[PDB]
Amino acid sequence: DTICIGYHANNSTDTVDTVCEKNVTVTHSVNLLEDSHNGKLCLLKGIAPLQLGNCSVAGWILGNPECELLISKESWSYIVETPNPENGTCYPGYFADYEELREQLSSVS
Amino acid sequence: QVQLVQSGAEVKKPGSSVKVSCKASGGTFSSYGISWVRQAPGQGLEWMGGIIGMFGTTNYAQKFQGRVTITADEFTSTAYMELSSLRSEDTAVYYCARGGSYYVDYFHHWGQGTLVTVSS
Amino acid sequence: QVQLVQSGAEVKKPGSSVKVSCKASGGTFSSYGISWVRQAPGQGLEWMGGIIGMFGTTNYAQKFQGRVTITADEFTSTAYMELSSLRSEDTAVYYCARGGSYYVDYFHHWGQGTLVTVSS
Amino acid sequence: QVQLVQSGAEVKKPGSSVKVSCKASGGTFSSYGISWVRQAPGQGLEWMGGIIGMFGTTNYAQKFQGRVTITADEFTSTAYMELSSLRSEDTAVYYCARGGSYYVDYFHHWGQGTLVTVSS
Amino acid sequence: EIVLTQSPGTLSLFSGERATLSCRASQSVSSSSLAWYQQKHGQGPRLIMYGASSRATGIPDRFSGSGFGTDFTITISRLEPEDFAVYYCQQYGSSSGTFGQGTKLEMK
Amino acid sequence: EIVLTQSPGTLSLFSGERATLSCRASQSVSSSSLAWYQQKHGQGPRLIMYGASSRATGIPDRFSGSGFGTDFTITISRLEPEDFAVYYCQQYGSSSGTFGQGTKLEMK
Amino acid sequence: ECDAKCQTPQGAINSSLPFQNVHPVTIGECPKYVRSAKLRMVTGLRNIPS
Amino acid sequence: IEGGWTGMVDGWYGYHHQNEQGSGYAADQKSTQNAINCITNKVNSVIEKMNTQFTAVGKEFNKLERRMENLNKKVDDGFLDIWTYNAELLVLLENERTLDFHDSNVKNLYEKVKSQLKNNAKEIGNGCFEFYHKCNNECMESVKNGTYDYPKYSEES
Amino acid sequence: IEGGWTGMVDGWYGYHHQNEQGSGYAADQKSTQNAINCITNKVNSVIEKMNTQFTAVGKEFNKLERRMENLNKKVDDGFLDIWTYNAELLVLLENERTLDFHDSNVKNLYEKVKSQLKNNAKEIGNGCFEFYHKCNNECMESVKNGTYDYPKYSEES
Amino acid sequence: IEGGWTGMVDGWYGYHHQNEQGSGYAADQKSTQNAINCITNKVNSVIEKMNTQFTAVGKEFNKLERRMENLNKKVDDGFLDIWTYNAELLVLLENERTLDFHDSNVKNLYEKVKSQLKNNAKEIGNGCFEFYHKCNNECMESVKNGTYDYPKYSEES
Ligand SMILES: *[C@@H]1O[C@H](CO)[C@@H](O[C@@H]2O[C@H](CO)[C@@H](O[C@@H]3O[C@H](CO)[C@@H](O)[C@H](O)[C@@H]3O)[C@H](O)[C@H]2NC(C)=O)[C@H](O)[C@H]1NC(C)=O
Ligand SMILES: *[C@@H]1O[C@H](CO)[C@@H](O[C@@H]2O[C@H](CO)[C@@H](O[C@@H]3O[C@H](CO)[C@@H](O)[C@H](O)[C@@H]3O)[C@H](O)[C@H]2NC(C)=O)[C@H](O)[C@H]1NC(C)=O
Ligand SMILES: *[C@@H]1O[C@H](CO)[C@@H](O[C@@H]2O[C@H](CO)[C@@H](O[C@@H]3O[C@H](CO)[C@@H](O)[C@H](O)[C@@H]3O)[C@H](O)[C@H]2NC(C)=O)[C@H](O)[C@H]1NC(C)=O
Ligand SMILES: *[C@@H]1O[C@H](CO)[C@@H](O)[C@H](O)[C@H]1NC(C)=O
Ligand SMILES: *[C@@H]1O[C@H](CO)[C@@H](O)[C@H](O)[C@H]1NC(C)=O
Ligand SMILES: *[C@@H]1O[C@H](CO)[C@@H](O)[C@H](O)[C@H]1NC(C)=O
Ligand SMILES: *[C@@H]1O[C@H](CO)[C@@H](O)[C@H](O)[C@H]1NC(C)=O
Ligand SMILES: *[C@@H]1O[C@H](CO)[C@@H](O)[C@H](O)[C@H]1NC(C)=O
Repeated sequence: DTICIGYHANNSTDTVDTVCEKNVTVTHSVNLLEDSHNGKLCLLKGIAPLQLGNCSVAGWILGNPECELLISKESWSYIVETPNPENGTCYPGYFADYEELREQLSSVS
Repeated sequence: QVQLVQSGAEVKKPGSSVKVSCKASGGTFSSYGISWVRQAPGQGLEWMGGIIGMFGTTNYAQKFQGRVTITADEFTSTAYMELSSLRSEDTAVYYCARGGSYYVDYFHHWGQGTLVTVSS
Repeated sequence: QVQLVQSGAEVKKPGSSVKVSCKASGGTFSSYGISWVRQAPGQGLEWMGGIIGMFGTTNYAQKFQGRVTITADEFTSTAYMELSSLRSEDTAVYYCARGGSYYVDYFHHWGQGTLVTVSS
Repeated sequence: QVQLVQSGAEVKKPGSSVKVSCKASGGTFSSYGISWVRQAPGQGLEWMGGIIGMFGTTNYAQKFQGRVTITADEFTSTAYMELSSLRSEDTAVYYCARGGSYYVDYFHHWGQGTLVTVSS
Repeated sequence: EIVLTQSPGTLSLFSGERATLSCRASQSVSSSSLAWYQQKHGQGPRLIMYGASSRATGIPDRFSGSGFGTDFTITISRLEPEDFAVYYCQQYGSSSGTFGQGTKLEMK
Repeated sequence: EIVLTQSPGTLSLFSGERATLSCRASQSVSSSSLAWYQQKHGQGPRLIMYGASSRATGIPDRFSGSGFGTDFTITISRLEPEDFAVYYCQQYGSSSGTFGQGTKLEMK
Repeated sequence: ECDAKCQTPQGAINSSLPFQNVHPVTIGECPKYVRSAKLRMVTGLRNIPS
Repeated sequence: IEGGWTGMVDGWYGYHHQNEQGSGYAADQKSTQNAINCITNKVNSVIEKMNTQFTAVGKEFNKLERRMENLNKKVDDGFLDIWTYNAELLVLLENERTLDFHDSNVKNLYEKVKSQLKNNAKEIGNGCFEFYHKCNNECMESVKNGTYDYPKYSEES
Repeated sequence: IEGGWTGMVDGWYGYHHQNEQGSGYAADQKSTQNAINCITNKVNSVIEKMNTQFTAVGKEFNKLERRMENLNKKVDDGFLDIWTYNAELLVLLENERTLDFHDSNVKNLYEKVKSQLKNNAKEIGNGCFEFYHKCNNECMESVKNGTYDYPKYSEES
Repeated sequence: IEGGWTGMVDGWYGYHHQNEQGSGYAADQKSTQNAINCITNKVNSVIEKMNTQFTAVGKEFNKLERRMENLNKKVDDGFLDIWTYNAELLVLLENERTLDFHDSNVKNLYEKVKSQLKNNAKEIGNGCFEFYHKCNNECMESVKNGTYDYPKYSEES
């Protein structure tokens, strides 16, 4: 007769790093980092957001003549802005505490 | 203490595929084995198949052997179903079970179950 | 290097209880054993009892066996006293000692001592 | 992949000392052995000496035994030279080599080399 | 997985007296390849026994079972109206499982 | 370090035929105290063999070598114009090293 | 239209893993942002088949 | 122990036998199941400690508040550097322990067999034993599980 | 080693004997004292590294400085999250080493006895040895301490 | 193993012999070289994780912005305290593993010799073996390297 001792070794190809070894294959592993995104902004938690579009916060609050559609909507989860809005304060001027208004307006629902 | 919860009851047209998701309350990372069982109306239970812990080894009865596929997302402590080619005889209740160990040994935890019927 | 410091001299009425606190300079977490000894005026020393490291096992001489209780807060490296039922014969000097090991073996570190007298 | 880089070509007056620095691309902490070799114009190579890993043990051929000193800053993966008492016969090319192990065994990595000449 | 024979399911008895349930395995199986589940109409099963000799947690001393190879059988020390139900026997050799038809336990 | 004898360096041969190179050690040395390097005029050497029996990485099957003690010698399966060069043999007993004079390999 | 738990300027994460690296800014319950390109935990043994 | 197995499944640690009763791999459920508990508790602990419920919406400042932007930028960058270092260090450190953890279990199991498998079986070094007594499944499973009958067999002794 | 003791005191590691001269537990002062040093130095190191001398008095800002409050709030919350994670990780990590540290000491002591207690004593596995030679206190304490007289006894050999 | 060596060089782990063919220390290149790889990879990992590319130029604020200075001061002090704790903890923790790492290697090598050096050699405990058979350099290096000829010698057996 004969008896032997061993351990499992499947054909997986999971690579992990440790203190002083690199690229060591392991039978099983769990991934904790996620790097996949849908790449598509959309509604969150059942409430649609406010697509400001071509009007910045300054244009939205002051009621710019354009982007009139923003007036109708009054409930949202978060505010999304175009990187370079082109319909901000229509009449030239200085908007006092404009940055500080965003923080006040950021938390509103 | 833990609780087993399954998806809601569903009805599917004949010749389609039905998917039922089993999840455990506080479903953090888990390795307990899972299985499934059918309780036909007015008849006794009959085993279907189950998973084995981290190893992810699946075994199914020879009755179908090609129609049911089970995969478990251990990170979320969830077990799925991919039953296909439903028929009239398949109208029964499906239950989610755990054995308390990575193997597929006896079961002592059950969910609320799900009633699935097939008709037009 | 370490230094043993005791509380100041105290005088108590007969039939009362006197407490003396022993502390070590830089009294971080310590496990060295502690004990006590009496030096009556013009007479030799006599052992009282001590603690044993983390285990906190206390042994006292049979002379009293009920009158002296010692507990050490190892975190602060302090040893306390709860001597009770003082009498005229008890007027002497009390010293704090360490053995250098968790056991209650010989002592080689001593404090400045404390003189306690009993009278009305 | 790694690359061995040496200092630029230099010319020294007779009777002076010449220093050549050998460095490895991406020169993080390393322990590989280093050595040196001379390739006289139109003649074969001849070993000089080398270092041994962390232990920093140096061995040199008996031809000079006092004229060449090698020290390696392992943290920067650099090897230096302190050859002294140059002469006309010493005009040749010096190469930096590695053995792939802490010992001074055979070499399989080489730099671009350096041509050093002696004249007034 | 292996076929299991079953005796007739007509077992009529009153409460408060010894009761027995019959479940026969076709072939000899490991003693640690047995269990017992209790199911009442309209509700899912519940554990009774595991290993053929160990009583599950939260089970009183009114349940007992024994058998090896093919003579598997169980008995009830004292039947109670709540404990009355349909009982299923499980067999699991290795990486498999099976159940029985289901006894037709009844009250006269 | 130890003196190494060398045969005459005049070895003229054409490509595409078996070739041999001679390098004799004065005294017996460990089989793992040998190597071979290839150098062409104007460029630094390059590894050929290590241990007298193991071929370095990125070396075709056109190189072979054998010998123990003092009869160290190598042969070329099929000479090629690019593979033609001057070859140096290394000896390293322990914490030391040495090279040869260099064969005067030539094309007729 | 979506039902993602977290929203990000580059999109939605849609999963509940502890870590993410798509974008530092997030809205709602979101995995923490980690600059590491990749990280994993070993659950089995070293694979050295013979 | 010198070299893993591929035919074996359903267990990280298992035995082997070549008796005439039948040759086939087997798994140690008790040993493997215990190891899984530590892994499940270990991975859960990492997730629980790494909380993620907080507000990360960015702010903006005008041109005259350059000091705010640099100070605000440093705070954001500082925490990301800290968390990145903490996340890697904990994961890298835990992986090494897990790899060593398995070695102790398999080695501990091997020693446990040695104690239960007395000198009657000759050890050949490469994680195997040779029996001086012929044994069937009944005795083979005795060594595999926690019951053995050493005094019964005394052949070649 | 399989199962702790309750009658024993004054030592984490100790022996036992049943000779006619007297049965009673004993402690290994040299082994126990060495272990205490590491624990005392280990706990001290944690306290010393965790400095606590700093100012933590909170500030307040008016209504128009909402940016200050949110930025100031994040700084306070950020550090508390970091320190909470650091405090637990260091304590949890150190505890595992301490538990394993004791196992090595007791196991190392057991092996040390084996080397000094040669084959003359039969090992029964459960952390015990059976002597082939009758021994009194003089010999019993020889095994307990660092001096033994193996060549004197050769009974049943 | 009980006590280091000073004459030996060119290796952290080495053997010794006293045969008439010649007495002299030797090093195990395979064992030492493997250990160096972990050390080199271990020290490199610490440096890589500890990034240092960032702006640290200090700022100044007027008298009426005392809140900025206190808040800015806390941010600078907070990070320095965190990094100081992280730097020491990682270095202190890694040192302990390295010291234990060497012990396993040397002890593992000692056990490896025991397996290859069967009972023919008597173990005297203090990290040494006594051979029952006279051996020359050819056999001595057999034990040192990975090839041995146990069946050839059976003297006193
Ligand atoms: C460990 O494994 C061994 C071997 O598998 C187990 O031995 C088993 O012991 C039981 C006794 O409770 C045997 O049952 C009896 O077998 C005799 C055989 O003639 C039969 O006449 C009796 O009616 C009864 O069934 C069993 O046969 C035996 N195993 C085998 C394969 O023969 C042992 O129980 C296991 N221990 C543990 C703790 O798992
Ligand atoms: C370890 O323990 C053993 C046993 O307790 C110690 O043996 C002791 O050895 C000393 C010798 O220095 C003995 O002292 C001599 O005893 C003889 C007995 O006839 C007496 O005639 C002499 O005048 C002298 O006192 C001592 O008796 C002996 N112990 C016992 C119990 O007999 C040993 O010394 C210990 N070693 C260490 C390093 O702790
Ligand atoms: C481990 O070390 C031993 C001892 O140093 C090595 O033994 C060596 O084995 C080779 C066989 O390939 C011997 O070479 C032959 O020696 C005979 C002696 O008469 C000679 O006639 C042959 O022509 C051939 O050269 C070698 O002599 C022998 N070593 C000694 C010192 O005699 C063994 O090879 C080493 N193994 C490894 C894997 O390192
Ligand atoms: C190899 O890996 C594949 C997937 O990568 C898996 O399906 C298969 O079962 C493994 N084993 C064999 C023998 O192919
Ligand atoms: C080896 O590790 C490096 C580390 O960055 C990685 O880039 C590379 O892809 C790995 N290669 C293999 C074959 O695992
Ligand atoms: C918003 O701006 C984009 C930029 O070209 C333009 O194409 C689009 O018509 C604008 N939409 C509205 C509603 O003004
Ligand atoms: C709004 O933005 C569009 C984009 O080009 C521009 O053509 C238009 O003049 C803007 N109108 C106002 C009122 O800002
Ligand atoms: C992720 O997207 C899929 C596809 O629509 C959806 O079924 C799933 O519910 C989403 N996950 C969450 C957490 O909402």
